Amino acid sequence: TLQDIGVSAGINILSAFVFFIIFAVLRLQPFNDRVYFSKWYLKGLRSSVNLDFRSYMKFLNWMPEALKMPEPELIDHAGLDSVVYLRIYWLGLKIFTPIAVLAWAVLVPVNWTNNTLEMAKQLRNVTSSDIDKLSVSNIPEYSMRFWTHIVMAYAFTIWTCYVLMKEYETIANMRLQFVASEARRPDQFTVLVRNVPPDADESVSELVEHFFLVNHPDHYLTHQVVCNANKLADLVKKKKKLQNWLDYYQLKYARNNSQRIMVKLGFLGLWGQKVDAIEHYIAEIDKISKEISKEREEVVNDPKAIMPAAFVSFKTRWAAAVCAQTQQTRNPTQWLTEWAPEPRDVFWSNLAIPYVSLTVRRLIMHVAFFFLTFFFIVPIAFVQSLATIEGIVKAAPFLKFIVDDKFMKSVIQGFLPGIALKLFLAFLPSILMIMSKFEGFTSISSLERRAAFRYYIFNLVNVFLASVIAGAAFEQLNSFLNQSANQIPKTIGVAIPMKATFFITYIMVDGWAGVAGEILMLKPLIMFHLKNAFLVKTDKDREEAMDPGSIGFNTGEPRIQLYFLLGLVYAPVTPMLLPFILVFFALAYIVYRHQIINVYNQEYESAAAFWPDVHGRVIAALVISQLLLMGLLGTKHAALAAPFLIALPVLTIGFHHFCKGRYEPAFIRYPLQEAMMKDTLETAREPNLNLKGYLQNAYVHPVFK
Amino acid sequence: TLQDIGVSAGINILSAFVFFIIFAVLRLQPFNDRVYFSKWYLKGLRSSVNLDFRSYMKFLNWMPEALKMPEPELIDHAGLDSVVYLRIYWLGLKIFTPIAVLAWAVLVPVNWTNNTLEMAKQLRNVTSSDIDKLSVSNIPEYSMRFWTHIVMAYAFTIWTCYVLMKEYETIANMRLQFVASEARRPDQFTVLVRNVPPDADESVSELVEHFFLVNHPDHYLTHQVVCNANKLADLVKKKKKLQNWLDYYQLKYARNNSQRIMVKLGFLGLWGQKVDAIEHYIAEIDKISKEISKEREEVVNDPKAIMPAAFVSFKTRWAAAVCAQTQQTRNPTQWLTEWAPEPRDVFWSNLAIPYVSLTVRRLIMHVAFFFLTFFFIVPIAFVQSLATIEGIVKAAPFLKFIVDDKFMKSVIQGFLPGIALKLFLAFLPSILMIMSKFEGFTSISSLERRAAFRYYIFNLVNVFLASVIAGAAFEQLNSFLNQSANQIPKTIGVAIPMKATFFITYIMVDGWAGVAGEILMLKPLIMFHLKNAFLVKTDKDREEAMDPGSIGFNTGEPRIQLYFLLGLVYAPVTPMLLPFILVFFALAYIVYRHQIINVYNQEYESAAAFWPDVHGRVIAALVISQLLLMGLLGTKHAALAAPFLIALPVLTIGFHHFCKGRYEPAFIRYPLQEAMMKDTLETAREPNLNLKGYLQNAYVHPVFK
Ligand SMILES: CCCCCCCC/C=C\CCCCCCCC(=O)OC[C@H](COP(=O)(O)OCC[N+](C)(C)C)OC(=O)CCCCCCC/C=C\CCCCCCCC
Ligand SMILES: CCCCCCCC/C=C\CCCCCCCC(=O)OC[C@H](COP(=O)(O)OCC[N+](C)(C)C)OC(=O)CCCCCCC/C=C\CCCCCCCC
Ligand SMILES: CCCCCCCC/C=C\CCCCCCCC(=O)OC[C@H](COP(=O)(O)OCC[N+](C)(C)C)OC(=O)CCCCCCC/C=C\CCCCCCCC
Ligand SMILES: CCCCCCCC/C=C\CCCCCCCC(=O)OC[C@H](COP(=O)(O)OCC[N+](C)(C)C)OC(=O)CCCCCCC/C=C\CCCCCCCC
Ligand SMILES: CCCCCCCC/C=C\CCCCCCCC(=O)OC[C@H](COP(=O)(O)OCC[N+](C)(C)C)OC(=O)CCCCCCC/C=C\CCCCCCCC
Ligand SMILES: CCCCCCCC/C=C\CCCCCCCC(=O)OC[C@H](COP(=O)(O)OCC[N+](C)(C)C)OC(=O)CCCCCCC/C=C\CCCCCCCC
Repeated sequence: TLQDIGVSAGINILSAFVFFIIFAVLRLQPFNDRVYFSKWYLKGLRSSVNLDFRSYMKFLNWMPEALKMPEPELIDHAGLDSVVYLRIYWLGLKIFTPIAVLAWAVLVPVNWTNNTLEMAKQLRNVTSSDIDKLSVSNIPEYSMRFWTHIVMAYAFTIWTCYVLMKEYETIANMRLQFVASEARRPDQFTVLVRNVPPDADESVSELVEHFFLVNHPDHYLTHQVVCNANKLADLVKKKKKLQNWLDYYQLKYARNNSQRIMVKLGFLGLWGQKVDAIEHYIAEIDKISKEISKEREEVVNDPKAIMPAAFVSFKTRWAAAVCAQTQQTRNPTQWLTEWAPEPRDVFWSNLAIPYVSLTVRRLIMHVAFFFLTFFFIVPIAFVQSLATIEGIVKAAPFLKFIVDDKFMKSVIQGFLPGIALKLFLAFLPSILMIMSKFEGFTSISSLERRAAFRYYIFNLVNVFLASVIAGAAFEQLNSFLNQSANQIPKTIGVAIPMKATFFITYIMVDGWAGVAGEILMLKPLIMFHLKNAFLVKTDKDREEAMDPGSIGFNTGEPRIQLYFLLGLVYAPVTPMLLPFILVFFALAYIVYRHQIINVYNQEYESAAAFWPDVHGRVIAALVISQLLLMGLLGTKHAALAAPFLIALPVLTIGFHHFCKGRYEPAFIRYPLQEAMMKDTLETAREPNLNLKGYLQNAYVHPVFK
Repeated sequence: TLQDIGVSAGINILSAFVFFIIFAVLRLQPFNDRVYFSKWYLKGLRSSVNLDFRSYMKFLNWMPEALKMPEPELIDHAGLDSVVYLRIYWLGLKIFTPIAVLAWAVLVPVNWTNNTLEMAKQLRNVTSSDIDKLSVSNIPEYSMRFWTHIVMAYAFTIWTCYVLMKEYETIANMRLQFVASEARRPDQFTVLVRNVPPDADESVSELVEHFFLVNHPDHYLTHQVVCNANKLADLVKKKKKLQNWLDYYQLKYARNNSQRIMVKLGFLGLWGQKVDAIEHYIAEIDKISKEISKEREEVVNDPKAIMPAAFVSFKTRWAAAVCAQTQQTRNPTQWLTEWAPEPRDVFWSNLAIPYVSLTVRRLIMHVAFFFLTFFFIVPIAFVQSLATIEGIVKAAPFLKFIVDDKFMKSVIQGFLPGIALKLFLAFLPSILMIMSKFEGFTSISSLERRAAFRYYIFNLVNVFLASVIAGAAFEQLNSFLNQSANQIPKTIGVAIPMKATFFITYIMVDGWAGVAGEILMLKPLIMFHLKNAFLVKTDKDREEAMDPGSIGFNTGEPRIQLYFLLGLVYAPVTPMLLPFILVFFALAYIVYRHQIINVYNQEYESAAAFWPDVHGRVIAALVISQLLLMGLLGTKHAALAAPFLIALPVLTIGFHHFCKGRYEPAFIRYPLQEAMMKDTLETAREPNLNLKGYLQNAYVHPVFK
């Protein structure tokens, strides 16, 4: 089967190169913009017949320079978020190249010697033609060779810890080098104040003014109070639609006047009567502007519509950090102050939630997520069993009998049990985001981090265990509740080696296909070129998210974390996974890198704040691998193996706490020394400027233009 | 046995009143100071033949006024720490009086009806003469009466939560009312700075000056750097001994000149020669003062003896809170700043520990404490087995054979297996304190909190489980590792009801004897009246801790927490515990209260900072009780009981998180609004004062007078 696994790997990787070579269709085809190639439009890098000269690019024109770019240049090119979200793949490569080489060179000799040693079969074809069981399953039960495996785990853990520390430090520095060296972010001068207490007869702005004038003098440039502006929101959306229509009309008329074609409201007939179709639109523009002026200034100064919150902006980064990192009032749930996110980041929907409501919602949704993940299968199984092809017979399917069906469509109709499951798994990121938004979090970044954690846990349970143990998740939970605390590692560890090869197959299929497509799939082409004729036109109306808002940290960090888990679990047990997984990282660190160059924007941007999240998951996967190896070595009766492999997770958790205490605070909480240096430098560079004008207009709302 | 339990309770409570009546020996005996009665000496309330007129106090002269005192008066009398440490007993009373009355009035009827209902035996002696099994053990297996028990648990939990919230709020307010209304605490203006980084050629004081002048301007009154002054410490101790000797000599000479008795160094003979014994002592006083002046000023300004730390004192409470609650430098483990404890509180021994050393020590001692608690019995069993009466035979015990022994001493020689155990349990608070100090914590209060947590966990495991399950703790851990996760509650809950009566006996003996003695025991009299003739004299030389430094929060909070555990576990199962335990609380809330009046000082004083610790333990004990009740009701096959009693702990933990998020921050981290009001009031009251002189002398060291 070793020959078979080599051949299957070759076929899959050759299909990978085939997708990479159909990637060489762009820049030869007419209009040469299949991948939207946002490079000049990503951050407006220049925004605002074709028979010869092929020149045979041979994909050499993109392959090396995705590596040939300075890294600060990449940071300014895309942002610290995306550079770190590629440094995650680079990290994974750093974990699994030395582990791979050392694991092979030490285990595989020691591992594959049980039959005999120092023989003449090395030159024979039996060297590389037998079963691919040069894994821990080859060693007899009580042989001392198992000791080697033990030490390898230690080494691997230590090595992983090394990079996980070094890596961590690196990203920390980068975030700091991001905050100190940047150009005029309003969020550095602003603090979100939440849950101010009601007063008898005093406007909320009056409360905030008095409170932050008494308690934060010498500072407190200004403050913006928040409000529920729903009418203004729909009106400005209508204004944006009208603006798009007017721009389209003007462009068409300049392209072709058509003797002043006046067509409007022709669908309704008598309504509109198609008077002028130009003066009409400017009429709605003027009208909309009128009620926005009339009501925009009215909603701000009225009660029963001003929820308790504000974005207080200060005169100094030092002062803003001071107000953000302290608590103000005797009640720790009143006058909450936190570092204001980027104005783009803010989640304006959840700034009016009392503390008791927060706690209630968090408990409700923790229970709900538990019930979701552990009773994953019951409702979808029920509905799929209800959705039967024989039970769907009705008057309409009379023309849709088996006579015309089942030809090329029978695959989907027979795979419908998989269709319902795939439907739910496709909605799952959305369910996790909804459950995150319900428990108010106020910042898109925190929403994404919470959804990433929920997805990580759900993905762990379902994918990992349902791959390793029997089918249903709730019965698996019941069984694990009815096994000893010393039996769970034993059963999962003993089940690992047979699923080794299935995990090899999953790595190739899922990971390799994902990265191979990720350069360009059906989906981006079929959305963009269809939206070409669907929404407005080819590419105008820059109020749109067809170009991806952000490469998913919500979705995608959990997947590569799962691959971390596979790599760490199978390093001491069956190292045959360990080369294949490497290739995935390799290709990933290419594709997404090049992808980060060309087609991804930033929906928000918060200084790689998510990294401690990732680091915690890597430590968790490492501990899981150590526990499963301890269980497996417990099953295959060895020397004292439970003590070593149970003391190792303790050391891993201790190192995790060291990292969580040392480098982690730099990702949430802004040092005073850095603020003081930046403020002194800013005063030296620009000795005069009106900060008030630049500040008290960035945290109003997106609706208030 | 119900008659037997009533009689035993009567005997124990009558012995309690007998100890309370021998408590009526003071104030009739000559010199009437058996209990040292520190009331006038506790905080110097006035510091600096006897045949008729007995007047028959009849312990009515202390019994009511221990309740008849305003509570702010008590706070100023002893401190917020001790008032809260009595409010813990008051809390316990508030938990267990309504639970007691409602549990009796609802359960005991419903509980004791299984044989039949609406009978004529109520007037018969069988009403209150049978076995005391009107407990949950009386109800048949599948009877729906168990539902009642379920709801009771809910009610009890809810009620407990109620007080635990209300209580919590109350103490929070008190701490705030303590900090805002107080007279000139230096700690309110000072922040402990730790782990400053080394510099090439710059004194540590220079580093701190520059750092806090650049980053904390408009503030930073001064700073005190710390040092290792060991020689100065022993020299000043010798100075204190010499001062005591001189004071004793002067007092004796004034009492009796004895023709100028000149006796000194008479033990050595030729040494000293007893020249004058007065000019000699003033000579050592002058000499000691000389080298203290010479070396005290030299050790401060030299390297290799100044560890990285300082106590930076500011110009405003607002500024001090700002510096305490923020982080300064890019490295979160460098330039650590925390609210300075009281100068008395500071643990000067652990202000020079890098972060990596802290983490290493914490892991080492977490592992060590685990091994201590779970292998509690092995070494002491080994040493006791080695210490045999027959194996101790030697040349010395020739005169100490059985001929003269075993008469009245055979009890101890046969109880030696208990003697070794009791010895270890007596040293256990000291071991916990040592293990707390090893992991540097910088503040006596934090040392006490950590030791209290360690004692709580150890006490839980050993006392509780070894009372409920079989003997050895390590074999108990092995068994619990080899039982299912669904079997631990089952086994402990089923073991609860038979140990109910043993817990009744433990409550009377241990708790009642402890509170009964706690008014006055053998130990305080035999230490004080012996120290009368041992150390110096009756009561002079006020450099001594014979009067207790502090009523033990280190030791004693864990014990009454264990009693909380007993009360919460046995409310739905066997309510017969529940009156008896009440009495203990009652007597406790008297004795310690009166005790807090008369004989306890404050070794340190930090604004009842330990309360969230206590609240967390109460929530933990509540959850443990709910789990054990779920296990018991699982054993006695009832209606669906696992769901209700497993959803209840989730709600308990959620409420605990709500409390931990709302009221808890007020106990560690000083609000800015309160600081601003206090500073404005202080400026208004005293518009002029030199803060520098009052500040830069309180955080130097105790050695630098
Ligand atoms: C060309 C020279 C002669 C070739 C003779 C071949 C005869 C084959 C037999 C029947 C053909 C008609 C089949 C009718 C319905 C098929 C039922 C069926 O079983 O279908 C699926 C199968 C298997 O594929 P799958 O299940 O994995 O699904 C695709 C999934 N995915 C997109 C991810 C790759 O495939 C198929 O049937 C076969 C797929 C054939 C079509 C491929 C795509 C064609 C696109 C353009 C054709 C020209 C259009 C011009 C439009 C101009 C407008 C202005
Ligand atoms: C080259 C010479 C040979 C020429 C052939 C001539 C004779 C045969 C001609 C036609 C017979 C077609 C045979 C079967 C058609 C298959 C329909 C079908 O495959 O449907 C299901 C698929 C969706 O399932 P999926 O697994 O592929 O993607 C799931 C997700 N992913 C993206 C991950 C893969 O959807 C789809 O293919 C969308 C298909 C419809 C698109 C619009 C068509 C234009 C409007 C009307 C024309 C006829 C309408 C028929 C209505 C039925 C459409 C379903
Ligand atoms: C005879 C009886 C006729 C009855 C007439 C009834 C009236 C007409 C009614 C309906 C007809 C149209 C059916 C529309 C089907 C499209 C929807 C669909 O299909 O729902 C399956 C998936 C949906 O998306 P999702 O579940 O993945 O994610 C969803 C969520 N999210 C994005 C967050 C991850 O979509 C897919 O699978 C789509 C991929 C389909 C691939 C198969 C292609 C068809 C095969 C050959 C055609 C060859 C053309 C040659 C072209 C040359 C040009 C390059
Ligand atoms: C290739 C397409 C061919 C279209 C031919 C249409 C010919 C005329 C017949 C019907 C016209 C209505 C067509 C409706 C299907 C559109 C195809 C489709 O791809 O749908 C896409 C939608 C959107 O996808 P999204 O959730 O990811 O974006 C929302 C969330 N965001 C923004 C974050 C991404 O997905 C959905 O709604 C659910 C998926 C679609 C399920 C369709 C069920 C149709 C069955 C019976 C007919 C029902 C009434 C039909 C008439 C209605 C209009 C009058
Ligand atoms: C009637 C009026 C319009 C009707 C409605 C049309 C609406 C549909 C529009 C778009 C949707 C689908 C486009 C997909 C067609 C491309 C096919 C392709 O991607 O092929 C790849 C596969 C490779 O084989 P496999 O191992 O995956 O086995 C088959 C899969 N399994 C293993 C599961 C059985 O081959 C195959 O599909 C098997 C087919 C035989 C080999 C290729 C046939 C020639 C293909 C295209 C002709 C040129 C098109 C020019 C126009 C382009 C402009 C759009
Ligand atoms: C000449 C011969 C005649 C032949 C006749 C047939 C020819 C074809 C006819 C028409 C083709 C029109 C082509 C355009 C189609 C566009 C498809 C589309 O636009 O796809 C995407 C949209 C999502 O919007 P967006 O992200 O682009 O907006 C952006 C969000 N912004 C505004 C905030 C930026 O998808 C959506 O429309 C949302 C729909 C989601 C569906 C979920 C399932 C709903 C559940 C039950 C429905 C049951 C049926 C009853 C329906 C009653 C109400 C109609």
